Parts: sequence; C-alpha cells; structure tokens
Amino acid sequence: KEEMELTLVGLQYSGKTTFVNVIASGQFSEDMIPTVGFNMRKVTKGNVTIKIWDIGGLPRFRSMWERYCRGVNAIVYMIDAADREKIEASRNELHNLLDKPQLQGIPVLVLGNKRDLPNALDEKQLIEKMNLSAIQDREICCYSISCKEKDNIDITLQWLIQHS
Amino acid sequence: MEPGEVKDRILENISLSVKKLQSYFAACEDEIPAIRNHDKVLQRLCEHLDHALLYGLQDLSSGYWVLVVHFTRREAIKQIEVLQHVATNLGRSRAWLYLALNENSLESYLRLFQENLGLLHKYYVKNALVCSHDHLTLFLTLVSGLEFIRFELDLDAPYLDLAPY
Ligand SMILES: Nc1nc2c(ncn2[C@@H]2O[C@H](COP(=O)(O)OP(=O)(O)OP(=O)(O)O)[C@@H](O)[C@H]2O)c(=O)[nH]1
Ligand SMILES: [Mg+2]
Repeated sequence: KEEMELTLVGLQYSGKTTFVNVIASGQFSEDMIPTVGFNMRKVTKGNVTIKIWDIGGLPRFRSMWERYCRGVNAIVYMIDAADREKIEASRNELHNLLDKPQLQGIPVLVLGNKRDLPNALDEKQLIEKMNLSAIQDREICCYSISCKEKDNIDITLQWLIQHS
Repeated sequence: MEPGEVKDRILENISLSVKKLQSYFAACEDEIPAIRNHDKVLQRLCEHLDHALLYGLQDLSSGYWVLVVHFTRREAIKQIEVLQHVATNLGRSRAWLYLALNENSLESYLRLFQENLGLLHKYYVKNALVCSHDHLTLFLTLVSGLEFIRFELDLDAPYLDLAPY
C-alpha cells in the first residue's frame, strides 16, 4: 500500500479521537476518554495506509503539537463548531501553530466538527471566525463535518488521500 | 521467587524510585530545576524502568527498540539512529527511554503497548511483565507520576550499550 502520515490537533473535546474511531471502524461513541499525550493509529483506506498521530488537545499538551506536526503530509485541525465559547481559543492556537517556521508549507485541513448540533457554525462562518483567509502561504481547506451523523467524512478522506 | 512476586518487586522498585525522584525534583533550589544523567535518583529510576522493559524479551540483545520503533515518530527514530556513541539496538532502547523521559511521553507509549497485544506477543514471552494486564496497568499508573518533571537527559551516553550478563 501507499503510506502517508497526518497529525490531528485541536482543542480538547473537539472530536479528534472520535474521528479516528469513525474512519477506522465506523463506530461513534458518546462517552470518550481525553487523550493524555498522544495516540497513534494506522488506518487503511483504499490503497493508502494512513498513520495518524492523534494529539491531546488539553492545555498542557498543546506545546507538543509542533513536535508531532513536523514532517507530516498534512495537519488536520479539529474544531467543535458548536462550542462558540471555545472558538477564540481555537483561532489563537491555530494561528500560533502555523506561525512555527518548521511547519512552513504543510497543507492544513480545518474540520468544523459536530455540525449535527443545533447551533453549529457552518463552513462560511468558520472561515471568517477562524480568520482562515489570512493564511496565504500554504494550502488550507475547511469542511463542516459530523462524526456522529457522518456528513462529509468521505470528502475529508478524499482530501487526505490527495495529499498522500 | 514466584514470577508473579518478581514482577511485583520490579513495580515496587519503580514506585519507590518515582517517589524519590519527585521529592528530589520538588526540593531542587536551582533556578531551572532539571533531572540529568548524573543524578542518582535518575540512575535508580532508569535501572528499574529498564528492568521492567527487558524482563521477558524474546531476543534480549535487540532490546525493546525493535518494538518501540513501531510506536515512535519518524524524527525521533532518526535522532536515535544517528547518535554517534550509541551503537547497538540495546543502547538504542535505552536512548529511546531517555528521550521518552525528556518528552514526558512514557504514559503514551505504555498505552500503545496495551493497544497492541499482537506486537507485544511478537517480542515478549507470555511470562513478561508488559504481557500481564494487571502489571502493565500498574506500570502505566506509576509512570504517570513523571508527567510534570523536567528531564534534560543526554541521549548520546556510551554506557547505554552495556548488555546484561
Ligand atoms: N454531537 C456530536 N458529538 C460529537 C461529534 N464528534 C465527537 N463528538 C463527541 O465529542 C466528545 C469529545 O470526543 P473526543 O473524540 O474524545 O475529543 P478529542 O478531541 O479527542 O479530545 P482530547 O483527546 O481531549 O484532545 C465525545 O463525547 C464525542 O461523543 C459529533 O460529530 N457530533
Ligand atoms: Mg482525544
């Protein structure tokens, strides 16, 4: 099989580990354990084996994000689209990560997860509120997804495979 | 003397070593406290961590390196492979341990052990400490005590290649 590496970052509770579970086994769970440090999983989709570094998003682990993003094929930045109170912190952590010189040029996929919830932001609002327009020195894309209801999981995978 | 008692002893020795290192680190009056290779508390800790990870290896001379490369990011593997004064896979196992402590990552690695029993059984005998569910869960609890301790260990230590005999 072909191989690629991706790193999944984003604030706690945004659905990073849930996303890995959904694309690995199709299984959504309402109750989850916060990731203490990092997880790693291999998932095969078609003929690409993807090695996923799933980093904890709790505050004390964000200092680790750059370490695990260096050299990978793409970074997936996960956002709880329904958690308005967290968007400001999510915006700041994303722009802080992308300011790191050793991550120059790596493509970024911003995922607005939990679109099934009633107050979830849509792709257009997420782009504005995360100031994605201000990123002009790398490829960046934004999709609104639901791990629970499965919206846009397939196009997310398609994007990741195009960056193998 | 029973293998269960032996494994229990190793874990008790890890427990005591973590506690002594915690107390040493908390009492340090340096402006930037950091555990280093020459600290006796570090040497005792790593001696006992190394025991737990070498116990029950199918191929002792290759060390736990051949397992943990499955769980380690590429740049860290490369960094260990190019160390000038670490020449063997056993030494690389120990340098990986020092790096894991530097990165406060031992818990994440031990969780990957629990999630990969197939890999564990390829490298360890059934009797091994990491192959016992009860013992591996306790090991993980013990090392969670190193999460907020600053380690500044030199990975390129030549004594790391010394094999048991
Ligand atoms: N309603 C809804 N809930 C979701 C969705 N995706 C994930 N969740 C829930 O969000 C919660 C957080 O899940 P995790 O996957 O552990 O979050 P994480 O980003 O890995 O968190 P850390 O490991 O702390 O960084 C879980 O309760 C999931 O059930 C979704 O699409 N819709
Ligand atoms: Mg998680």
